[PDB]
Amino acid sequence: MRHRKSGRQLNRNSSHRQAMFRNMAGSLVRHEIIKTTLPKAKELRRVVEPLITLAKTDSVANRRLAFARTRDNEIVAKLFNELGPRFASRAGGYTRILKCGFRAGDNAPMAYIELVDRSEKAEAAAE
Amino acid sequence: KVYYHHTGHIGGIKQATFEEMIARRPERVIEIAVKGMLPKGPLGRAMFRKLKVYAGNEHNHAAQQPQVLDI
Amino acid sequence: MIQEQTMLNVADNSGARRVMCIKVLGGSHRRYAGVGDIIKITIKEAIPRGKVKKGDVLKAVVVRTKKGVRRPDGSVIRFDGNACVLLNNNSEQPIGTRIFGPVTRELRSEKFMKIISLAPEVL
Amino acid sequence: SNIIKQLEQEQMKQDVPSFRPGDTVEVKVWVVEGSKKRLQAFEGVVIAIRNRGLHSAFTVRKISNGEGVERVFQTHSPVVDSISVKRRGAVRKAKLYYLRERTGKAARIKERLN
Amino acid sequence: AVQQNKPTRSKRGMRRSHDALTAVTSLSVDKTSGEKHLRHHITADGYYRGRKVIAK
Amino acid sequence: MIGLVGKKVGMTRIFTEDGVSIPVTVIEVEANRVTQVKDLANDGYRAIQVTTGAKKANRVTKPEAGHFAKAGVEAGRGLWEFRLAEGEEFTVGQSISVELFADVKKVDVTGTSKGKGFAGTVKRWNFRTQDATHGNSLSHRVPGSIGQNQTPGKVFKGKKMAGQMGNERVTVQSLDVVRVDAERNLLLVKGAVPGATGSDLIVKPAVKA
RNA sequence: GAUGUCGGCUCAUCACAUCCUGGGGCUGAAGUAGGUCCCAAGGGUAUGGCUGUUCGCCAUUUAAAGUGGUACGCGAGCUGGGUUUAGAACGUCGUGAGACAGUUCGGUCCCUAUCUGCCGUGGGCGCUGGAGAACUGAGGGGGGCUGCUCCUAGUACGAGAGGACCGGAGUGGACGCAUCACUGGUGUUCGGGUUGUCAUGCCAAUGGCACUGCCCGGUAGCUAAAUGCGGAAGAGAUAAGUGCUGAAAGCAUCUAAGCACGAAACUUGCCCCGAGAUGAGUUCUCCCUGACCCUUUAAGGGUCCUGAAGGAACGUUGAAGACGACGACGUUGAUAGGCCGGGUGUGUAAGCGCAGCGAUGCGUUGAGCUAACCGGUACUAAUGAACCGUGAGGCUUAACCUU
RNA sequence: AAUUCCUUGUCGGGUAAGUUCCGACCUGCACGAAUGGCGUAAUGAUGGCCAGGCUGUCUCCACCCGAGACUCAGUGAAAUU
RNA sequence: CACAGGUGGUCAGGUAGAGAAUACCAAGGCGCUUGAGAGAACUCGGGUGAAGGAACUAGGCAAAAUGGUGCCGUAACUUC
RNA sequence: AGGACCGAACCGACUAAUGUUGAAAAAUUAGCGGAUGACUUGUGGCUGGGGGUGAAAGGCCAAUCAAACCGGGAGAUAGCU
RNA sequence: CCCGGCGAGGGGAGUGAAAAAGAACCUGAAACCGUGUACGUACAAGCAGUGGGAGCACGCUUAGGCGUGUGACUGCGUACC
Repeated sequence: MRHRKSGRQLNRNSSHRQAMFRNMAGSLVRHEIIKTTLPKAKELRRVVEPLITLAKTDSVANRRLAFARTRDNEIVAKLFNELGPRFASRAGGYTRILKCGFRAGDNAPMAYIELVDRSEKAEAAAE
Repeated sequence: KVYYHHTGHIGGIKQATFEEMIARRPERVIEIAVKGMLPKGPLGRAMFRKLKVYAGNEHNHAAQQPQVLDI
Repeated sequence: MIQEQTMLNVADNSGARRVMCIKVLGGSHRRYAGVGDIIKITIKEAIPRGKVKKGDVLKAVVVRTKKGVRRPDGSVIRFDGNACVLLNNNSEQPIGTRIFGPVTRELRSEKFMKIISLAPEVL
Repeated sequence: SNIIKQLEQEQMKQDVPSFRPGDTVEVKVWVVEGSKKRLQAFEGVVIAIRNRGLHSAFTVRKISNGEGVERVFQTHSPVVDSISVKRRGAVRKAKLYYLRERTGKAARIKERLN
Repeated sequence: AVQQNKPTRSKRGMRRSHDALTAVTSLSVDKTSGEKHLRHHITADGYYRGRKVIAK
Repeated sequence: MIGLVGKKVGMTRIFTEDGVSIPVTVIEVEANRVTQVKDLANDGYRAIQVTTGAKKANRVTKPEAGHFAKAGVEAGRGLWEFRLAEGEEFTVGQSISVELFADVKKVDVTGTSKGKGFAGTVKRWNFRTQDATHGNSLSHRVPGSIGQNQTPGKVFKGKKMAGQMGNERVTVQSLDVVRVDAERNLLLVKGAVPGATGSDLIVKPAVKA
């Protein structure tokens, strides 16, 4: 049915959806490139782009917020100092999902996630 | 002659007036009168597919030049 | 009332404490009431100098609904409880001379010239 | 077209007094009745946020005396006569629901000051 | 439930006829290269619209 | 006489002078742009083909495109046609809009049906929910038996069971027009229009006496 | 070698010997009303208690509380409660074991749908070249009920009290359908508050987790407990029935010839799916007007050249939905996420200044943060290729092309 | 009457109500003093009746989350015949 | 059967709390192996409710509801 | 002191939801009672089938009980299918 | 010697009388699942059999209206113990 709706709940309870998204985004800011399922990859896109939005300008509350949604120290140092001025000049679409194919372990439809200006990348293998 | 049938709905036996058979699909008085003279299911479908009546006196086998027949 | 049975509060000086709805009025093959419905009450208590006594069967009207009440602009007056003033069982208008608790502003008509114009509260 | 949810903003009136939750106010209205036009008032505390485009209303709770009553007066209603702001009281909530059963000295909040 | 009789082997085959694996309608190649594709997804060399994907 | 293909666009509780409010549904009126206006000059056929609307229609097929190209040239939304009465129609630049509703008190309303997903078992037919207790066999909700016994030995036709809607029309018939309002182009109808919001409709003047 | 029982709900279905509106005779029927009374399956046809339970008794609704069948509808649905009740024990009887159509206490039904039906849905083929678009009606169902009072109408008629229908009318009740603004409901995709431990090096502050931790508000959607509302004017063929004109029977007579009238049923009108209607439909809109080798040739087989219109896979995904199909639509693109203006939410964002006995509050901040809906923005991802589809497409009478 | 062939006894009470429950009567089933009687506090995962707390079991149903169904991938039974 | 079954002895850290109730947690064990997706019926688990308050059913009944400590105030019956 | 109590650990399972081609030898989740005792209970031992042993259900006696298991009688017998 | 992860399984090359004896190897049914051909299945129905039979492949038909196999279609028609 699902009429006049949007967006996604995927595979579990709010705490798991929050915890998984923290895991997956915490891993994004350090690894630059990830792969996940297409519904999941969209929720990842939708989590990270508002964190970048807070980070365009320095502002102690917008730094506090960024530390509240993803409470890891590696992302808040990367945000604002490195990653703030980089995406400063766009207003939405700081990242793109590239529809890479199906999942090898079963078949769940998958996307690679890749920053908008990302051109430097590891050439090392993935499984 | 009120053509009793029970297609699948609603309380009552069902029917259609004698006037329906002439006012609407005007062939139908002769058609479901010769119908009952043909054998069981399939063969009676194979015999039937040769008869046509139309609405009446506007017939369209002009080019075939039809053999007239008196009863 | 809304279910079969349904006890509610007494709203007039005719009896005392609580009273039990026996039927909804103002139709049949009804399980549920609207807001503007006329209720049927039996008295399970009464007061010795009231208009009535225990186990007399009467007609009545709603003066509060805990669900809330509406008609002219569709905006509700929503109350803290269900409440009923008894009518006369055949000749209409309330039986009691006093109201107890709040009232609506939808009862403001020729046929209630006694019961919404009183002073004790919520005028 | 572009009208969907837009028609709520178009209808919405602009000559409407400013507000915060717990603001007390007074709705004056008519009784209308059988042969006579007379007026009448209600004062108390507003228990709820308004702003519903055209459907915007003052949701007063009286809760002064007696048992609790909430009254909803629609702002756009032609039989609404006059609106004074009066006192501007505090709650630090969108809603005042915990004061429903208490009617004794509950609708008389203070000016909030600096 | 159960069944009446052991059913004929033509039945078992009609019952599977819509559930059979369906044709791919040919394949893709790149509009701008001689590299092979996977249709409207990205190859092992990142090829669809360049960049890079899938460095395994 | 024909219908107006509308759009479901708005719903409003609107005030009137008398201290009474009317829930109403708001249909934006577009003008009919004719295609060819087909008449019974040719065969036994009588209906007038209308496009009330437009789309970007960058992906459409050539049999659909030449159809708008001979019409009112508006890359049309789609093709609707209507049976008609009271003589043949004025065939060019005809532009049927708010005037159709100037004397019409009550309308039929021909929907695009209702788009409620599955609709289906128990809900669509508003049946009871079985007891949720008592250790009822692998069963907390069931619709009820669809036949009787061997004596008929079947399930009769037209029973309320399962399925999706199939999105046909659904006509309420003879619900009131409150008002028509020109130059702003608002047709206020008092009852509901079928489907969710943003849907297309036909609102055609009533058939019924 | 299993055709297996009672009562009720949900869900039903069929017979009319009709509960009621409706049309009509008689009346010891003035009119009214009732007594008597025929046609009629079309439609509506109430609830709580005690008991295993229909029926009962009692309280109660409405204008109203129907008639009959269905493995005495429906345990590969439900209560399996009673009925067998093994155990116990009351009451009862016999030396006793054990019993009771007297009784009291709790205590068990199992089957994933093969063929078959039903409802919803796709796949394969065919309507004579192909493709896409609207669409007509052969056919077959939906809706069909029924109170109230105003007028009609205080009038015919009657001693007097009194005194009706059709039609217009608003409105209730049942029934049916849509719907989400209004009023509630929920809203693990939005905001806030808060207990505890564990954590951000540590605190001020803040965060993982505890059923969505607990708790209060909540958009859009969806939804009834809320919302709008048909239930129809008119037509034919009639029924019972009033006749006229008239015979069987010089006449008389509702009838037989003849002609006016006479019900919601029935043929319809109002609603909807519908050309596989093989007797295969019209009408609109697009496009393809090359060649040889061989055989049973209205033709088929095989090949070079070569395939439009269109389609499908695939793709993001929807105001469409199990899957599909349907639909927007793939840079020609607002499809979807970000992001910006706007709908509608919440309750004053971290830091800092300041007051205070500290918790904490207050000015910066009517703050900040914000989901589905609506419009923008190409910021971003949908190579947008190849492929299936082909070169104008039957015989034969009549009509036409020098025919 | 946890007992009554008749019988759902009669009447009062509770009650929207009362075949059950409780009290009184005899027009007394086959009641009746160790398969004991009258009567009682404590005690029970112990029965019936009542109104109130409270609750989606229901009136009357709506929506959310998740594993199955269902979608995609893997492996792959059974009652029966 | 790596069966949500059954099974004796010993040792004993934290906040609130009566404690070894019970939410979490220090050392430690350890992911009871299909997954992801659909915001379909429905089945099972898990969550909520306007107004009523078992009215559903032979039958309150697992969800939901009682529950702790300090203090006032405290019934008919009692072998206290 | 206590054949007392609310209650884990420890043991049971009155009732309720579910399960019933379950994960299950009625287990699970929630209400619930024994645990300061006629409780919970480890080790070693014993009585042998109309026989044992029973605070009683004609209970339990090697995943089992109103008739255990095996080896001979045995090709019981069948008036019967 | 070919294929594949070092795998499993098969083939080629080469052995023997024989692998249509390839290591579970004796020749080898029937159930069993699948290929290839003919001809059939979209005016189309029930014990699937009997009777009538267009059509179509093969048999120099020895052409003398046939044989073989299939078979649109359809008259008639109720398994065995």
